[PDB]
Amino acid sequence: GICKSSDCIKSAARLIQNMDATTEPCTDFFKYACGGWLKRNVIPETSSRYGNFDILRDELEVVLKDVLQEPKTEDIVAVQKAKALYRSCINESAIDSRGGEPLLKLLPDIYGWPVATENWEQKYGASWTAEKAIAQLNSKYGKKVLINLFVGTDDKNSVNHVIHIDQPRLGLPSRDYYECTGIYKEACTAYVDFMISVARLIRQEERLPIDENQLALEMNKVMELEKEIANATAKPEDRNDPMLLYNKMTLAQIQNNFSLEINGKPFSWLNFTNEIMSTVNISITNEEDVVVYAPEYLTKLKPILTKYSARDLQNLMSWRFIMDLVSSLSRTYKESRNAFRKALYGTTSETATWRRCANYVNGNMENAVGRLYVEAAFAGESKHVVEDLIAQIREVFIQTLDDLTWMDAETKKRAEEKALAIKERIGYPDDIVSNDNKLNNEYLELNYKEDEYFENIIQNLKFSQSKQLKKLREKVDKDEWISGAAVVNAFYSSGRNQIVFPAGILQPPFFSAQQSNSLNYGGIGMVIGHDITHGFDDNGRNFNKDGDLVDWWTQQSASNFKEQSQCMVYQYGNFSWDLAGGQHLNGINTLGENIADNGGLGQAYRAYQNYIKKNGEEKLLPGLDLNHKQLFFLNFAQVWCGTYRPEYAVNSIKTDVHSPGNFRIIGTLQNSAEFSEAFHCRKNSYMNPEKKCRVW
Ligand SMILES: *[C@@H]1O[C@H](CO)[C@@H](O)[C@H](O)[C@H]1NC(C)=O
Ligand SMILES: *[C@@H]1O[C@H](CO)[C@@H](O)[C@H](O)[C@H]1NC(C)=O
Ligand SMILES: *[C@@H]1O[C@H](CO)[C@@H](O)[C@H](O)[C@H]1NC(C)=O
Ligand SMILES: *[C@@H]1O[C@H](CO)[C@@H](O)[C@H](O)[C@H]1NC(C)=O
Ligand SMILES: [Zn+2]
Repeated sequence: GICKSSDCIKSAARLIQNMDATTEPCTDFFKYACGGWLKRNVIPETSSRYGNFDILRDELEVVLKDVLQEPKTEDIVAVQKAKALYRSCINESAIDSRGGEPLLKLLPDIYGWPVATENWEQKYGASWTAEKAIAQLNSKYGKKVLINLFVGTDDKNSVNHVIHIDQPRLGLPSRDYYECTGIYKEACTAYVDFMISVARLIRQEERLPIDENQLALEMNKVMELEKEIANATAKPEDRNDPMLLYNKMTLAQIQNNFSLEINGKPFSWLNFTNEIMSTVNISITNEEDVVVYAPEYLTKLKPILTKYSARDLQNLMSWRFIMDLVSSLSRTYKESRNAFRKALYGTTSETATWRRCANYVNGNMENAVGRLYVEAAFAGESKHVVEDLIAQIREVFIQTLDDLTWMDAETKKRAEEKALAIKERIGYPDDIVSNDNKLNNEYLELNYKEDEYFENIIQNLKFSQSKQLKKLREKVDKDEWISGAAVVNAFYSSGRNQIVFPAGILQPPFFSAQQSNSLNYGGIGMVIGHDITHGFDDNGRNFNKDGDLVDWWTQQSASNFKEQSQCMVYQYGNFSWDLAGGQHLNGINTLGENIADNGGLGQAYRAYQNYIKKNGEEKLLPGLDLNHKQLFFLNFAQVWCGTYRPEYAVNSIKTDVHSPGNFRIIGTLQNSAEFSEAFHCRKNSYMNPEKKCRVW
């Protein structure tokens, strides 16, 4: 009774290639499950990390290349535009011939880049106001600097949009980098050298004198300014409670409580907001309600901005925008970027042009590219079977509530209601394939010229920002997907109470109608459980069945949750990551993903046990002396096999919201008695500790 099919042999081969039977399962299951993987697969020169997910993403890019690179006679206007955008992106002849000219033509429209301008004060200094300069980058280009103003869903009224004020993103990956001492020194030095190189190239291209000493002074001052801004931002552990982050008030209250003097001019919040919303023909009064996510940042900004001139501020602001544009310019400009990416990520090589270009088109025309991808790569039978697996795991979560004693009967009822109201999205929205008209209308305003890639990306920035700002007075679309189809990932939205499984993740090793159901439950089954469990993690539990930020917990059940979850903060906090020079994981930053992993694997195992109880044991795999209980856990581990560069691991441990793959496997399996039963693990072996954490 061993499976004899081609598919079982190829499944068995894959499992055997990746594992290492010269390790004990109960000593380190990562090594046992992924030892073979780690010996075989090296981290590509273009990758900062590598694993099952990255390999599937590289393979997805090849499908996108193959469906984008050839015209077809029967292509609708949406597909033609996507293919025209791709062709403009890969034509490096046309891009190299234009040098930096497209950036030079644009710079006046953002009030210039002083370091790269002769007589900046005379040209722009007079007419310059923080309000107009920040609004312009925001409204026209989608770039948020100093003050992050955006139109988003109201946390407390999930059917409406509201204007948010938040701290902005930094030029370096996180605030920690702006210490610029020790492991960060390389990054900060490369960041300034990147600024100077682009400044030198713009000056050389406009035939201005290059004073090397002057470039250094100015760009070292941009870094000094951004050091203060970063130091003013709230830490991720102070932004992880959505109730304390929500602070609704009026533009009037804002004008009083968060006063700023910028360039010696009192900042007008009303002038700032109207500068942005006036681009979509919407007026704003002092009565306008606004969510402030970063009160303490705005307060710390006041003393900082007193010490800096318009010239100092625009040198930072314009640079933050130029950073995002370099990859759309000539070979020469991309050289300066590659050096900084090496210093930061440890990558020695630039990603293949056609890979970067496929990903750009997918990111900007997700429905058009999704349509092409699913026709090319996606079965159709997959949608039905996965919809069934989601049904089973959703019911397993609901049934599991009865076993959860630390929750009272009323909190159990509220949880079941949320679980029943979770909106599932599988593969792709049918309308991208079946409704040509709706898809065309989505991209109607977009008109791409094939010899103008830079004009094409600038048009894309205006299009996206326009669409987002003009939602302020509209209601949230309930039919909208939080992911395109050509994506190797899965998501939960607390605001929509929605789980998405794009076509990209519904392939081996996660899922196949052909592969064993033990592998399906251990792969996509655990991924389904994970994303359902996100609705009930330290963040998601604060939102109710309609995505409204409202406490549906008793004080006792809430205390109990914190108690249970605290176990997992300490468990993962005690993990020492050797690729990060033995630094400990941040148990608080990773808690959400850690709750989801532990919860998700348990839900998936129970669903598989129920599947067995009904449909009975299935045929073993040839060449593997393993039962199907063991294959479930083995596929789980192999789904998360991967490795990281020591360069982008000693840094990323402090900010990462996911645990590394090895601790995702070790952490969850340590907390599973079912794992230790399937591999008969001796009590107090590394993988079978006596203390086991659990929430869901
Ligand atoms: C690329 O651009 C060049 C220069 O503008 C143009 O002559 C050529 O037709 C384009 N080639 C392709 C393959 O699109
Ligand atoms: C950082 O901000 C705090 C107050 O928010 C201040 O005490 C400190 O001087 C700031 N600057 C640096 C370099 O830490
Ligand atoms: C904001 O103030 C500037 C002058 O500083 C003015 O030219 C502009 O029209 C104002 N914009 C709005 C939207 O009030
Ligand atoms: C490690 O676990 C111990 C015992 O549970 C706990 O006291 C400690 O806080 C944990 N360490 C970290 C860094 O989280
Ligand atoms: Zn997750």
